[PDB]
Amino acid sequence: GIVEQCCTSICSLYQLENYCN
Amino acid sequence: FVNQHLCGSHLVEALYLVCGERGFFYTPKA
Repeated sequence: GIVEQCCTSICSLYQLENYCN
Repeated sequence: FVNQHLCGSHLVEALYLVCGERGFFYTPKA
């Protein structure tokens, strides 16, 4: 999930926008 | 501000800035 991609590992603008409505 | 380790309120804050008026969904257990 988002925690695995952005918290435990370095986040990115690409991944963050995957969770926008 | 997006290219780092983002956890908890720091992560929700990032989603807020990035997604804007579109809004977002935060699912830490999914």
